Amino acid sequence: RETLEFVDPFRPYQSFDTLKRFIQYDGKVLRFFCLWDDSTSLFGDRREFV
Amino acid sequence: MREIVHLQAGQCGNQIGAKFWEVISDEHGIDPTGTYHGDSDLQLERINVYYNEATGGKYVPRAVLVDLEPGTMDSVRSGPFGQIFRPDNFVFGQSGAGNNWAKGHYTEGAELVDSVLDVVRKEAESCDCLQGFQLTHSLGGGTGSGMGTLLISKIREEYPDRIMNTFSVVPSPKVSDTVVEPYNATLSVHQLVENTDETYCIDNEALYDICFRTLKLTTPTYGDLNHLVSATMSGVTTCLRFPGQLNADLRKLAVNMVPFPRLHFFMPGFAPLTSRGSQQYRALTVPELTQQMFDAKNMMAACDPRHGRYLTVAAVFRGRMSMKEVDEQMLNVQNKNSSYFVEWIPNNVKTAVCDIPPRGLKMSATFIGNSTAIQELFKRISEQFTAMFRRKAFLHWYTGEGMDEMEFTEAESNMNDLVSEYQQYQD
Amino acid sequence: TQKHNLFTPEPHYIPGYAGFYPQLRYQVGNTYGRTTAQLLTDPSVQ
Amino acid sequence: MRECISIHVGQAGVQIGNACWELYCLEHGIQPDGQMPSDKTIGGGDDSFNTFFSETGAGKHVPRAVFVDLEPTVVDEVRTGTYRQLFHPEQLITGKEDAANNYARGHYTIGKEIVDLVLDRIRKLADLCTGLQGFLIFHSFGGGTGSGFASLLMERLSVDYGKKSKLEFAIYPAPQVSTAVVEPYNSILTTHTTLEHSDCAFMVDNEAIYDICRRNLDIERPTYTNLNRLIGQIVSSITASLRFDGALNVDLTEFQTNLVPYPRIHFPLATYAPVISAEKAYHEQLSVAEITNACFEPANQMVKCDPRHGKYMACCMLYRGDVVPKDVNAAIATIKTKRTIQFVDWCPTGFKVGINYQPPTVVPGGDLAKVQRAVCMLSNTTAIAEAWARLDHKFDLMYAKRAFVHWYVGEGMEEGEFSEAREDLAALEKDYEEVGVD
Amino acid sequence: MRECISIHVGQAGVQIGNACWELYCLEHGIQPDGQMPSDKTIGGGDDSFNTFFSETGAGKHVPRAVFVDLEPTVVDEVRTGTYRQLFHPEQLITGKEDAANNYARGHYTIGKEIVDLVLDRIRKLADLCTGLQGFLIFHSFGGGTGSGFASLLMERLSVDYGKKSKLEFAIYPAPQVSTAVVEPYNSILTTHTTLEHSDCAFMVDNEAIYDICRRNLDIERPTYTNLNRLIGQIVSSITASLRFDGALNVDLTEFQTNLVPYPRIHFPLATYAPVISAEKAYHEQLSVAEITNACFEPANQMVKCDPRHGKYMACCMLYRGDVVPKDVNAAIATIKTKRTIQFVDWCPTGFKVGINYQPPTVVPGGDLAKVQRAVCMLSNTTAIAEAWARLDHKFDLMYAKRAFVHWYVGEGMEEGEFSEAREDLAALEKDYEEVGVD
Ligand SMILES: Nc1nc2c(ncn2[C@@H]2O[C@H](COP(=O)(O)OP(=O)(O)OP(=O)(O)O)[C@@H](O)[C@H]2O)c(=O)[nH]1
Ligand SMILES: Nc1nc2c(ncn2[C@@H]2O[C@H](COP(=O)(O)OP(=O)(O)OP(=O)(O)O)[C@@H](O)[C@H]2O)c(=O)[nH]1
Ligand SMILES: Nc1nc2c(ncn2[C@@H]2O[C@H](COP(=O)(O)OP(=O)(O)OP(=O)(O)O)[C@@H](O)[C@H]2O)c(=O)[nH]1
Repeated sequence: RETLEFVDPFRPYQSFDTLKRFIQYDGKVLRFFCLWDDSTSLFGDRREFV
Repeated sequence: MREIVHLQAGQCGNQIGAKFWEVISDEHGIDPTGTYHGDSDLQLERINVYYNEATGGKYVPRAVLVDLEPGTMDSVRSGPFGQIFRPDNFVFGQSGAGNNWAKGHYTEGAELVDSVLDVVRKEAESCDCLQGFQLTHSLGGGTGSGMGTLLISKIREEYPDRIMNTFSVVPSPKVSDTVVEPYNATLSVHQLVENTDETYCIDNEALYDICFRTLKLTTPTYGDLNHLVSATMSGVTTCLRFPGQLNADLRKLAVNMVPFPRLHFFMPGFAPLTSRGSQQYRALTVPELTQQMFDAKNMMAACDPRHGRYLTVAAVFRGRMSMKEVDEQMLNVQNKNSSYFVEWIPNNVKTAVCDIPPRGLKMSATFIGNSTAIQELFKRISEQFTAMFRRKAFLHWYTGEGMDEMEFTEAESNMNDLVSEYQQYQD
Repeated sequence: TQKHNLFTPEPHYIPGYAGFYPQLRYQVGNTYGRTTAQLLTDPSVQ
Repeated sequence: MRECISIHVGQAGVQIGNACWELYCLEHGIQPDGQMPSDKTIGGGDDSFNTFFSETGAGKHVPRAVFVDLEPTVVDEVRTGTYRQLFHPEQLITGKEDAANNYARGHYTIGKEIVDLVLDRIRKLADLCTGLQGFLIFHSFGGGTGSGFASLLMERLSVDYGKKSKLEFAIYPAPQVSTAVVEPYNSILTTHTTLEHSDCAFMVDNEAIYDICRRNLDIERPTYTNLNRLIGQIVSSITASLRFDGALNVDLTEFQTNLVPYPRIHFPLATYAPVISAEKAYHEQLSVAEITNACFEPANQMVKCDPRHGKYMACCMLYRGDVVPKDVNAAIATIKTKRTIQFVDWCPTGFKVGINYQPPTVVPGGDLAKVQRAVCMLSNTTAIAEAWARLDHKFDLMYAKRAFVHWYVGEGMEEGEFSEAREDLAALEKDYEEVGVD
Repeated sequence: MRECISIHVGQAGVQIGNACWELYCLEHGIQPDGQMPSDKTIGGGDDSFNTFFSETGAGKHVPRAVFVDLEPTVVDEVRTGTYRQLFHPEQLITGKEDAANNYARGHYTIGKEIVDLVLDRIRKLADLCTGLQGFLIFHSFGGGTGSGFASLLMERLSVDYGKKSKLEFAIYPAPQVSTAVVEPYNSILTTHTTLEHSDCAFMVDNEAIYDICRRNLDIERPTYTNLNRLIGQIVSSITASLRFDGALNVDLTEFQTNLVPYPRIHFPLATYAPVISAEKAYHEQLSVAEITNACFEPANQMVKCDPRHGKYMACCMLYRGDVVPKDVNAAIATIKTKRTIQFVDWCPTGFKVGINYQPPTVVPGGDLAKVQRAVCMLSNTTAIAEAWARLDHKFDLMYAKRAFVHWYVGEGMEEGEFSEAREDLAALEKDYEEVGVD
């Protein structure tokens, strides 16, 4: 009967969407300040990114 | 969008028009001053069918007032709602009537027909698209009969494309007061049948009988009679303004009621009339509504169609009803008197059900009748005309006005043709 | 009469309806929504 | 893919389409807003709604139907309803003027300037669709606006699109009840215009729908809300093949081929067997046998025809729910053993079965029962000609005394077209006869 | 399998049928709600109730009986009773008009439009049944509505179904008490119509039922409740063979074969031996001998017949409870040795025994005894012809003075049918002594 429970069609399917989250968080950017050491190389030392 | 502009005529129309309009304002709940008190959303949608907009939430009635005697307007203006009527819409003349129909049709109208045409087209251009027009007057009413016959003719070639309603009251058969009244009516009806398509037939004597029957209040006011027929007139207009699964256009109605062109004359019918204690003695049920709806006593228009047969019948039901009771009620009456209709057309009924009750009661209705009961009416006027035309009584006036007996010949001949026409179709 | 209501607090009223809307005479605005946005915003009479 | 477009013409036909869409969102669980909960079903418009709704990346299920009307009263009110946000504004095609029950006024006067508009809608619906098997048309014969406007548009959509199916559903005129005496005028006018273009015309009658209500549903005062639900269930059952699968899957194309025997006549009868009250189904049992007895019980037909006064040609049963071939094939075999049911000798087999596993659900605030096994019974019989036989003897009298002709000849027409339809009907009865003659 | 359908026609026959189902639900322990406790007996409806009730997967027992009456007072009252939830609404077929004791009024005026409905019930009960041995018809000869309606339906069920059994049970008219003088008019109408279609008719008379009450039950003031429970016990005993088993199992088919001698006369008499008040049975003992003496003691019969004035033809005994063939066969042998017991020489053997081990159960709130060994004694003798001899001299007088005929001819009949019944009755008596004479 689990085979007969397996004989039980329900026609499933799935897909996605991206618009709402885009609209929800439209025009919003986070900003952070960091650093990477380059002194490991014998030419450069340091540089800062945002 | 499709709307209606009203025409007020005759000194009888002076009273009904006031009564007819104040009921509508009361039904839609506008204060006498004119500032709408927002209470009903459906009326918040549908006064544009009849009223245009004034500043500050004031609703100009799109009706035109015409008369000759200033005192009538002043009484109308000094009424509870004279403020909601426009001095712009008050056109009148500098002459006394004497209800010589020819004077108002040839002498007095000529210098006034121009102005009334200007006002109506100004109002007509103020709105976008009409179903058409309706007119309150009397067929035997002297000044009203004179003006309307001119106006109806003029607006025929003007707008031959619109709904051209007429609301007239029949003078009392037992006594006409006016003795030249049969001349006035016979003259008018000659051009009316040419120019009209719809005509409501109302008689005061029946209204007097109704008061003796259900009003039972001994001494009424003519305004109370105006209250009754305005309610009937309002009822046929409720179907347009209100939602609910029932078909509203008079053309939706007219083609169903009018089998042949010469059929213009129609008999109204109204629904529950209640007496002294029966308000708390009546169980409101569609059966007893249907019974009272089809009561020869409840009839008020001309006279009993019992003497004749029924051509077409159309009743509009206003309130919380359903498709089934109206169907079974129609079958019951269909089986009740199967022979009393005409074998030409079975199922001669045209039912419409308005889901919106009136303000005060829940289940109501209205009926319009087209039966073989008008013969005696113009049969009555036939003897009067022939008797008075037998020896040209009261005739020197109209010859002095410029009228001749030849005109009277076709007017009755036109009427006599209707006598055979109504007879031949049924009998 | 004995019934229910309409003209719920804006935003409502998709364009197309037939009917008078209270104090619609000052539409310097353009859209159906913006008018109705202010129209129901103005029951201030009383 | 497996999709279709629905058409709703007539302020009579508009409330029923609303109810069907109201019903349709329940089995899909669609909230009135236009979106499912946070559960994942939205996409490029592909899921159980894809055959009915259009739920694109916007996430709003857009029904694939067109509401057309000419009196803005009802259409504005439903536009103030509950799902109006789902409904597309100018997909709610409205008009400002009526046809006054006049077919030709709704066929000539104003339909010209509006058909171009709706033609733009259908092609813009056509392009987005992929398979679009055909069209679903709700209309009416005695239509104040249903009759005239539908006839013109079905003429136009047939000539440009004559390669696909068109499904017709109209309330058949009540045989002895008449809300309008002009109803015969437009009705026979519609029939003669549609017979050479209409693909599958399916008719119902309200009287027996009412008669059912107080027989087994036991409601002496129902409403349209129930009436539209009953027919709304009927279209739901036939469309369940599109929504879900079954033991075998059947389609309108199979329905078209297997139902209509010969051209012209394409007018079968539908019947839903398990119409019963909630408490009745509560302490009673439903099974294939008795419901098969019920669907072939003559008083259970919504059309006032006696099958014993006619003969059967085609019979399609659409079993929806938990069923097995064993009892079904045995039951129909016993049906073939029955002597009263007189099939024509031309067809040995006339039984088209469509099995669907999905049980028919109840609707919130409804009056139906709790059905597990349901069948939609589509059949065609010769007992139908009495309806048109009733129609003609009504018409012949009235055309003889030429009532209301001034109305029609006044706004542009004549008698030849009215004459032409009567031999078309006279053909219909005579065509219905020799086919009934074996 | 082994099931049947019961019929209860008339306000007279509905209160008694109610009590039987009240009794029947007791021994099965059926709760008035419609379901058992947490214990398991439900399923596809196949257990001790499968022959009486219809307890489908819904779990609610549907009794296999139809209650039909013409006056809504009592049936609506029982529709507001205790088990009304169990009872099917339109199986409790009600009416709005009466037959006014008039046989033909219930047979011609109104019976036409109602039998079509009940036939639908019969066939829709027929389809769900499996073996359906026959029908259990409960009525009254003096039926104001029982008489006329039954005659119509009994022939209708006879013509379509002439292959299965029909069991008839009615109160016999009181030989000297008459609550209606048209009762003898309609009674003979029923008999002459039923003789050629009724399979096995059984009668009873209330006077001796009352006489028993204050003889041994010692109740000088019983009510209908006692009367209904007694006959309910009688039908329970005859149906215990269907419910339980015993040493040997017997069926109505054996009863009909082994009781009725020849065509026409099918009117044996039932009797229950252990009819004793409660307080006695505490301090005496019951055995087969004395109850056999009791059941053959002439005063213990509920029908005013002197068996010494007649001759015995058949005697069918149903020992319900703990009995052994030894004392049974020995005791009945002593009965055969009895000389006052004058059997006809035509029957060397006339004894039909059916054994059921299940002891007869008491009823809560009842007045019966605590029976372990019981018999329902079914027999037919020739001492019954006097009863019809009472009716004819009753009949011949009033017919000669043609009382109340204006009533009957007023709504549409003539005296010829009344003529037929008299030699129909006359043929009965002359037959009785002819078979009585060896
Ligand atoms: N206003 C009014 N008119 C009434 C009343 N009773 C009867 N009538 C009649 O209604 C008719 C119509 O009025 P109008 O058409 O304005 O009359 P008119 O043209 O001014 O001239 P007359 O008819 O001679 O009065 C009158 O002729 C009256 O005879 C009433 O109580 N009030
Ligand atoms: N389809 C449908 N028909 C109804 C309904 N209620 C009543 N009817 C019947 O359907 C008919 C409607 O036809 P029409 O009046 O010509 O409708 P229409 O063509 O859209 O135009 P209208 O005159 O405005 O109604 C009526 O005569 C009723 O008898 C309903 O809810 N749906
Ligand atoms: N079966 C039965 N009969 C009873 C009962 N009580 C009294 N009787 C007798 O049974 C007869 C009832 O038969 P009818 O009076 O013809 O009943 P009916 O045919 O349904 O029509 P009505 O006259 O309206 O009751 C009466 O004459 C009583 O003598 C009872 O409880 N059950």
